[PDB]
Amino acid sequence: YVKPLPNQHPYGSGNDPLEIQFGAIFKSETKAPSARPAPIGKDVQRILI
Amino acid sequence: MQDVIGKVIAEYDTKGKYLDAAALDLLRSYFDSGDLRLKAAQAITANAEVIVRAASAKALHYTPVTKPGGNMYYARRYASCIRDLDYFLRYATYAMLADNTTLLDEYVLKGLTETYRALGVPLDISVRAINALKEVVAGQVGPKAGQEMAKYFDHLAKGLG
Amino acid sequence: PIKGTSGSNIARPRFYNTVMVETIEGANAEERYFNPGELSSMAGFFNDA
Amino acid sequence: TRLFKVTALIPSYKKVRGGRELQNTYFTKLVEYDRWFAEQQRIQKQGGKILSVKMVA
Amino acid sequence: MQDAITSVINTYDVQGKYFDTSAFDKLKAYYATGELRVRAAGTISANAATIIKEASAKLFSNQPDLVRPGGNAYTTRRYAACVRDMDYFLRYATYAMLAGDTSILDERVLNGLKETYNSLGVPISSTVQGIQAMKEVTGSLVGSGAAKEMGVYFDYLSSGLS
Amino acid sequence: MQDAITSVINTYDVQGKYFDTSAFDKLKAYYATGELRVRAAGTISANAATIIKEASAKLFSNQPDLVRPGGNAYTTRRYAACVRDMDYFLRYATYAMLAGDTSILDERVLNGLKETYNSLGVPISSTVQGIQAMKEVTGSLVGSGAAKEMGVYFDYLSSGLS
Amino acid sequence: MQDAITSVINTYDVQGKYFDTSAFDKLKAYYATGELRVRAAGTISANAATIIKEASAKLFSNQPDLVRPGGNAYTTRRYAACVRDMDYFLRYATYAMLAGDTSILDERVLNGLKETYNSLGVPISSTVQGIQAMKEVTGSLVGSGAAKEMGVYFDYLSSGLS
Amino acid sequence: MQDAITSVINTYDVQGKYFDTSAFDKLKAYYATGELRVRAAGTISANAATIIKEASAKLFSNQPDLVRPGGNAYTTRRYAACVRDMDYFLRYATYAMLAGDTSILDERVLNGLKETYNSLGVPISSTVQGIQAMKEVTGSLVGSGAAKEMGVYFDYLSSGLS
Amino acid sequence: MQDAITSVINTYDVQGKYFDTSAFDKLKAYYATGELRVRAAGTISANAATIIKEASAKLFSNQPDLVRPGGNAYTTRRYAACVRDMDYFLRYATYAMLAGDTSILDERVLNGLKETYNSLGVPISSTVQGIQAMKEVTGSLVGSGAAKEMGVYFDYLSSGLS
Amino acid sequence: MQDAITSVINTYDVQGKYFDTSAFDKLKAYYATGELRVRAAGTISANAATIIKEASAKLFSNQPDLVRPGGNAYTTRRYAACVRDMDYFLRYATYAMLAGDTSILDERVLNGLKETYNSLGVPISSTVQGIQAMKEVTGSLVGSGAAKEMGVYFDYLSSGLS
Amino acid sequence: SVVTKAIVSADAEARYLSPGELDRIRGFVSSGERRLRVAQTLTESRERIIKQAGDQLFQKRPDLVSPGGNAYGAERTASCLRDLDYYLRLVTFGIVAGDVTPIEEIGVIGVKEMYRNLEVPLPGMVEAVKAMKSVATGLLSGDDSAEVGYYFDYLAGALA
Amino acid sequence: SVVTKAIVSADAEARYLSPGELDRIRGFVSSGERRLRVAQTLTESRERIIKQAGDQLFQKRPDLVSPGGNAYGAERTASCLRDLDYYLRLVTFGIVAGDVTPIEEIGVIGVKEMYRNLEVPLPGMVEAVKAMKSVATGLLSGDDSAEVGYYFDYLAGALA
Ligand SMILES: CCC1=C(C)/C(=C/C2=NC(=C\c3[nH]c(/C=C4\NC(=O)[C@H](C)[C@H]4CC)c(C)c3CCC(=O)O)/C(CCC(=O)O)=C2C)NC1=O
Ligand SMILES: CCC1=C(C)/C(=C/C2=NC(=C\c3[nH]c(/C=C4\NC(=O)[C@H](C)[C@H]4CC)c(C)c3CCC(=O)O)/C(CCC(=O)O)=C2C)NC1=O
Ligand SMILES: CCC1=C(C)/C(=C/C2=NC(=C\c3[nH]c(/C=C4\NC(=O)[C@H](C)[C@H]4CC)c(C)c3CCC(=O)O)/C(CCC(=O)O)=C2C)NC1=O
Ligand SMILES: CCC1=C(C)/C(=C/C2=NC(=C\c3[nH]c(/C=C4\NC(=O)[C@H](C)[C@H]4CC)c(C)c3CCC(=O)O)/C(CCC(=O)O)=C2C)NC1=O
Ligand SMILES: CCC1=C(C)/C(=C/C2=NC(=C\c3[nH]c(/C=C4\NC(=O)[C@H](C)[C@H]4CC)c(C)c3CCC(=O)O)/C(CCC(=O)O)=C2C)NC1=O
Ligand SMILES: CCC1=C(C)/C(=C/C2=NC(=C\c3[nH]c(/C=C4\NC(=O)[C@H](C)[C@H]4CC)c(C)c3CCC(=O)O)/C(CCC(=O)O)=C2C)NC1=O
Ligand SMILES: CCC1=C(C)/C(=C/C2=NC(=C\c3[nH]c(/C=C4\NC(=O)[C@H](C)[C@H]4CC)c(C)c3CCC(=O)O)/C(CCC(=O)O)=C2C)NC1=O
Ligand SMILES: CCC1=C(C)/C(=C/C2=NC(=C\c3[nH]c(/C=C4\NC(=O)[C@H](C)[C@H]4CC)c(C)c3CCC(=O)O)/C(CCC(=O)O)=C2C)NC1=O
Ligand SMILES: CCC1=C(C)/C(=C/C2=NC(=C\c3[nH]c(/C=C4\NC(=O)[C@H](C)[C@H]4CC)c(C)c3CCC(=O)O)/C(CCC(=O)O)=C2C)NC1=O
Ligand SMILES: CCC1=C(C)/C(=C/C2=NC(=C\c3[nH]c(/C=C4\NC(=O)[C@H](C)[C@H]4CC)c(C)c3CCC(=O)O)/C(CCC(=O)O)=C2C)NC1=O
Repeated sequence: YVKPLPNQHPYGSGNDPLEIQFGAIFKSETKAPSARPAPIGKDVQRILI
Repeated sequence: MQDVIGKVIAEYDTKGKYLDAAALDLLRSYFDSGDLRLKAAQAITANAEVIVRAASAKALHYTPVTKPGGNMYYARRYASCIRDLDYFLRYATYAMLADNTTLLDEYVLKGLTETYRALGVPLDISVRAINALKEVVAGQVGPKAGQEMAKYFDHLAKGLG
Repeated sequence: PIKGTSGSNIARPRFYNTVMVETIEGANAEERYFNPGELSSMAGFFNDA
Repeated sequence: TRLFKVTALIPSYKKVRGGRELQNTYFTKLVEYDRWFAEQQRIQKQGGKILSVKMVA
Repeated sequence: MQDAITSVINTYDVQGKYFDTSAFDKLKAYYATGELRVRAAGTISANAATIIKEASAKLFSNQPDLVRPGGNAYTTRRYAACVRDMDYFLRYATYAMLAGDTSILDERVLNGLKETYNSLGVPISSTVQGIQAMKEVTGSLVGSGAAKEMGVYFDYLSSGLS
Repeated sequence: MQDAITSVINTYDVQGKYFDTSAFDKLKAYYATGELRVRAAGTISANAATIIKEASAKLFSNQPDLVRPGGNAYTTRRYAACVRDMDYFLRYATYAMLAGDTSILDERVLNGLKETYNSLGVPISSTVQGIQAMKEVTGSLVGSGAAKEMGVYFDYLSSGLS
Repeated sequence: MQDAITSVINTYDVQGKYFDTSAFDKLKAYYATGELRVRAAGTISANAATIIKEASAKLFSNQPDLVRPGGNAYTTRRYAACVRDMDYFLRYATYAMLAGDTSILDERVLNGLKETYNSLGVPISSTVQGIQAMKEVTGSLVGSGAAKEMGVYFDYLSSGLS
Repeated sequence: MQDAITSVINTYDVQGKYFDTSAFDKLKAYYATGELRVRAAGTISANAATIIKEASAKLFSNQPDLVRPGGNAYTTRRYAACVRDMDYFLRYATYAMLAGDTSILDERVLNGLKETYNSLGVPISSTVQGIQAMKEVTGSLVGSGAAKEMGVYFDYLSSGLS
Repeated sequence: MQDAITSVINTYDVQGKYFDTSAFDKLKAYYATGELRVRAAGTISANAATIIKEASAKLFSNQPDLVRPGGNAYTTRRYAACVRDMDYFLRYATYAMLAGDTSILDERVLNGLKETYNSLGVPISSTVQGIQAMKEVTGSLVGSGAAKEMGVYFDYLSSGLS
Repeated sequence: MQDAITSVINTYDVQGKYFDTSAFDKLKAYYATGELRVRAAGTISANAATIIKEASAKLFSNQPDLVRPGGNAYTTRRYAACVRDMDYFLRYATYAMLAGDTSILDERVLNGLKETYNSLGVPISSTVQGIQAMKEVTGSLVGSGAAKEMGVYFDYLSSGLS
Repeated sequence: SVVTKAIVSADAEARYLSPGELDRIRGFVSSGERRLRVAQTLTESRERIIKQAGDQLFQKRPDLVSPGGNAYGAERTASCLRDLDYYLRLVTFGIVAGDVTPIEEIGVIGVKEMYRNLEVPLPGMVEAVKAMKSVATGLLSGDDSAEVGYYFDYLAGALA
Repeated sequence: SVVTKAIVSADAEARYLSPGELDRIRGFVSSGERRLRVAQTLTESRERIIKQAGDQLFQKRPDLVSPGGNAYGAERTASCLRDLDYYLRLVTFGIVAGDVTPIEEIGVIGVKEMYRNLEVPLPGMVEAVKAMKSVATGLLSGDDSAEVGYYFDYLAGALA
């Protein structure tokens, strides 16, 4: 509530895959909720390295 | 807490035999009187505020207890007295439906006298208020149910007194 | 703007009480089944309905 | 120094309560020694009166 | 929660108009099965442990892997939890039958059920099979007419799981 | 994804077991329901635009705040997004109904939808209301027998969102 | 929450600096307006129930569907809840005006409010209209400068809900 | 728990009468002593640690058996309990000083302390001696005027525990 | 990204109301300050490289360990990345000042910046110090009023990082 | 939670003296008896349920009036309390035997027990008879060497009750 | 009884008895004559019900009468008849009370430990009370049997 | 009062009074003489305030003295005037104490329950208190009138 938006996919942290060589591993809402929604707007530009 | 049914079951359990004819007669005397008890309970439920208001008025309003120096003199203290009268009415209705005074003795009179002594509540004025509530309830519910409810109000009065 | 969001559920406000809802929730609050009194009351309710 | 048997009456000054709260006002509990200082302080801050305390064990 | 009565009352309150023919038909249908549903509820409330016994026996006979080592029901604790969940399902199905509405199921079973079973590793298909076995046992116990009324909510739970 | 046939096959493959009488019973059940499923799928494909039409109109009539200024569906962009989401819901419910399994719904729709909607600010109660709108709109078009089948998948979507 | 003094203190503490000329100028500016803020707060506490009455009347006149069947204010329960929400908004806007900062608003009102109403079904736009109505009602009672200052915080509330 | 002002308010309220001129004179007395009371309170707040230092030192000097084995102060826990008691006595004495009334002492110090010490076996005489030790040194720091005025509260504590 | 004009447009579109006198007043105020904003932006653009040079010189003089071995700006690569980040901050502060709204900072600069720097290892406090040095350098070039204007955006960035 | 080892430390600490040869000898005595204390405790815990069986059977055979209606033990609840009391007596006797001190009995069983039993109508002499029946079976099982040690605790409880 | 449960529920919420609880009590008192008549109907045939229940119990579980069983021996039969008598009495008390509570306190709270001490298997209890259920439901009318069966198989379920 | 609240706040977290609490106590005692002067003026002319407020209230709300109203009758009107006298005395008490704690503790906590028991219309309270406030602020100077009217304002809000 008191900090800027996180470095996150605009549709939630579960939409970000692990940056591994292969596999497409995502967090699941159901196996362990661990879900953080962020009010990321349409003009938010992510900071990439 | 127990009702007449629980009381007779407890007695015949301690004595260890089945329910005989006399137990049946007491149970029927409770059951056939049930409709009157529910009529009285519904009448009190609908008009509880009016009963407590009339009783508090006639018993307390222009007596010295409301004036400064009395136990009832505050908005909080007056509201607390009306709240206690609500307690008495509701629990007398509960006891009347249960047809037993052990509920009145336990839920209401357990440590109440010590609390009233420590707080400074006058017991005699409480007895007067409970009595006035008794006649108000009798007037609203009719003589038949009023006689039954008078037993529980008198139990409350002797508990405080 | 809001920096963060907690999420939105679907609230169930209680508008009023029904006899059937009252009996069922009385059973459920104690995490139990229906006693003969509740069964008789529900039967009488369906009779007077 | 094991236990205290405490009887106290905490009245209500902030509002009027519709529920019973009779046993909440006038009560006797057994309080552990390590907890009696904090419990006595709480009763005192609440405005209640500690009627008497005895030593149990 | 809601029942059939609350649903109709709200449906006609949001419109702001009295009960029409369809409303009275819904209420008459709900009231007609009321005594049958209350009889079935009394039977289930009286004989819940029995129904759990045959339901669990059928489930663990059809799928013995559950109670053998390496199965999700292999321990005393996990077996007790399994039969406890089955009791939950039976009781809430009884609640839904008496209410006539599946709102209580959505509110107090399905809300968080999938998260729980996917976190704990509980096999959802086997739970559906156990619910079906419970349906069969309770239908055999309470009669076909009440069996259908039990089965509609048992199917609601099964479809919620799978 | 997974359908009823593949579900039975995978269960017996993980057990290393052979198709027994129960497996063939389940396969017979699916083959029996197949023609109804195919007819319903074709009907829903024919009327998909109509179903979205009516469900959107009814949802925005029951809750007109969405389309008035300040609503989540108030703009051409956000209204078109609502219609696009409803078209997904219809198409994927049809897929699940034709398959006889809700695994496709889970993996393609429900895995990540709550967090997407919570991050977007999308109301989830209203989305469930829109799903129920599609449910009882398509129930009339497919018929009672096919409605009873598609309803479980619509309720699965609703329970996944709720 | 934080006020103007605390805001300046935080800004200078995160930089590890003492108060410069600009800091003392800003603090003096806040101190100069303190008596006006106290008088405005007393005036609002004088007529809070009044302001709620006119604001609700204006809102329900311009939004009559709110109190008709299907509207979210159509109940005495829902009417009381709406006017209590209006009480919340007025009280916290007065707190913000007295503090001189919009932090208390964001912390205790705006955070989580849109999702709360989305769960409850409350129309955000109608609430914004009610807040604006409260703004015109309060401005006349408080006078010109107090109205500018007090409407800054009403605009903050409306924008946060918007 | 009441100061001088609330005490006179109570004694005039119970009679049901308005304030008389004698009440106003009593009030002027406390208002005229207020600045001295606040100055003494600030001094005591600054020097509380030192007062505890020297008070414990003098108490354990005059009575050596208390710190030695077999004494009612011989333990690290019991030593800490004694110093905590003295600190609380000092703080509440300063509280009664600021309030101008001993009601706070009855309501927050002597409330249950007498019988607590009686059950525990704490010697009354040693406690009174410790109160005297704190008072006669605190009066030196606070000044003679504030010394005489803490005298009433300290010997009130002594007489109450006596 | 939204400027003052866009903010007014959105706060009136959410209400659904047309423009009235207050909106025209806010727009007029923005056009009143527009000339100052354009002159400040042109001056900053004309001297961006100079501003970065004194700001980085001041930061590395105040914290020499940054550019020495073992500091996060010890490499031609990391030094270049550092002055690149400083150019980011100056350019986006100029954007925000020219728009009159801090939205672009939250929208394109401060989002995920803390996580990015913490993953890189960049000292947050030293970046804030660089921003403050850049503020001091920019103020002298832009003059008193334009410095007061740019200061709110520089302080916004510093508070967002810290 | 008093022990002989704890008791000697408490005594030397209250009288403020170091270890003596008497404490040396008694600590050797406790340590040497410790192994037989261990075996006695293990044997009793082995047969605690059987001991309670035999004691209850003997008590109910001697005086059946308790189990028959009108007796203090005529209820499944009251029978539960009956056997629970014997189990507690056995367990705390074993605790005292392991401790080597009877203070644990005084602290957790005997104090207030007579008054509680009189208030609840529990017969004291019947409980003493039960304790005697318990001690005879315990002494038979453990053997004379441990029987002598267990005898003193059972006698102490019997004397305290009487 | 039903009245006590309703009063406790009302006191929990600090409110008067609801009309649902009120007409629960109304149905309870209106059904009093039938319940008392049922309680008597159980009473005359006490010896018949108990002996037939014991016979069916031996038939269903020979293990109790088999060698090595807890009920093996002639002396155990005197206690068996008397205990079945207690449980029938508790069933009648519950019938007149209108709920399962008197049965609960008198014979259910602590029955598990009571038969753990006496090494009595719970299945023996459930089969015996099922036998009493069958005998009584055979004796009573269908409408009365429906009401009494609840108490009987509640005792069965509580025993296990 | 002010010092009472400061002491309660300090004792809540078990510390000596904060410097800010000491400053607020100094501000309270420094203005004590002006508070006592306000007490002079309000106490001396109590009859003017009470009677003028009663007249203004009755004119504003004629239904109160009309038959069927709560204030109808000589005794009920006397009780009205006595209630106004009580609230004036409490307002003076709060003026002296520097906080509204006397008003609240004496006649605000539970005021709604009591006036529900008396059927007293709370808008009657509000209008009577507003009339009292008007008279009191008129008889005082502006600097005193604002501070005094704050207490009447709090009382009216509590009743409303
Ligand atoms: C280069 C770094 C890297 C690694 C190592 C890696 C592991 C990896 N192993 C996978 C599958 C797998 N990996 C294994 C191997 C394990 N299971 C068996 O039991 C063995 C005990 C054990 C190997 C000794 C198996 C059986 C699967 C199939 C699981 C599945 O597809 O669901 C997958 C899923 C994607 C795919 O199969 O295409 C990944 C991502 N990913 C990476 O980016
Ligand atoms: C349900 C059973 C029950 C009872 C009976 C009961 C009595 C009761 N009355 C109380 C206060 C009070 N009770 C009264 C009423 C008294 N003064 C009047 O003059 C009368 C003579 C008399 C009543 C007829 C008053 C004035 C107080 C406030 C006393 C004080 O706080 O100083 C309190 C202290 C808690 C509180 O103030 O809320 C209790 C516990 N509480 C219960 O839970
Ligand atoms: C009414 C609302 C409700 C539901 C639905 C519910 C389900 C539920 N079941 C649980 C445990 C469990 N549930 C099961 C289910 C069984 N596993 C077998 O394989 C079967 C397939 C299946 C039943 C037929 C198992 C094995 C556990 C224990 C898992 C573990 O703890 O490791 C738990 C974890 C908490 C606990 O252990 O007490 C929950 C929350 N709880 C609720 O309050
Ligand atoms: C601010 C951006 C925006 C716009 C523009 C917008 C348009 C819009 N037009 C609608 C219906 C409509 N729109 C029209 C207008 C058409 N009729 C004729 O064919 C003409 C060619 C044409 C007008 C010139 C009509 C007749 C309807 C009613 C259709 C229906 O009720 O089914 C609706 C549905 C109203 C509801 O569900 O309550 C919306 C939201 N919505 C927005 O958020
Ligand atoms: C059954 C449940 C229920 C009822 C009846 C109800 C009545 C109700 N009528 C209202 C409006 C109104 N109602 C009335 C008067 C009417 N009111 C009636 O009691 C009289 C027969 C009649 C005049 C003689 C008026 C004049 C208004 C306009 C708003 C106002 O009074 O200021 C309002 C305020 C909301 C609005 O502005 O529309 C309510 C809550 N609320 C409920 O939840
Ligand atoms: C705020 C009012 C207040 C106070 C001060 C208070 C003190 C207090 N002192 C206690 C024990 C004690 N009190 C003391 C202090 C006394 N013994 C000697 O040293 C001195 C003569 C004398 C100090 C002047 C000691 C040493 C103990 C521990 C002795 C023991 O373990 O029995 C206890 C028992 C609970 C515990 O210590 O955890 C309390 C509650 N309680 C209150 O409600
Ligand atoms: C390991 C990679 C690396 C390099 C190469 C590096 C160079 C470097 N040289 C610097 C200063 C400097 N460097 C020079 C060197 C120039 N003077 C003449 O013109 C020559 C053409 C030329 C040298 C042959 C001078 C004069 C300064 C002082 C600049 C000033 O303080 O104004 C600085 C500024 C910070 C400091 O003074 O410590 C850096 C970062 N830093 C690094 O981390
Ligand atoms: C810390 C160790 C401990 C002790 C010593 C203890 C004694 C004890 N016995 C109790 C009741 C009881 N105790 C007994 C057992 C006695 N009556 C029978 O006739 C026998 C002769 C005899 C057993 C040898 C019975 C029958 C009751 C039930 C009385 C009642 O229902 O009120 C109770 C009250 C619990 C209740 O009534 O539910 C206590 C506290 N409890 C403890 O936790
Ligand atoms: C109303 C509450 C209540 C109950 C229920 C009760 C039962 C009870 N049955 C007992 C004996 C017994 N009762 C039985 C009978 C049963 N055990 C066997 O496992 C069979 C499964 C079954 C007979 C077929 C037996 C075998 C005994 C042990 C010796 C004997 O026969 O007396 C005893 C021990 C002393 C005595 O004979 O009175 C009790 C307390 N007592 C009560 O106060
Ligand atoms: C200091 C704290 C305190 C207050 C405030 C208080 C108010 C109070 N006013 C009362 C009567 C009354 N009070 C009023 C006045 C109201 N009715 C009219 O409608 C007007 C709108 C309004 C006056 C402005 C009236 C008319 C009565 C007579 C009601 C009756 O006796 O039945 C009573 C009933 C007992 C008695 O009169 O002796 C109380 C307790 N009591 C307290 O201890």
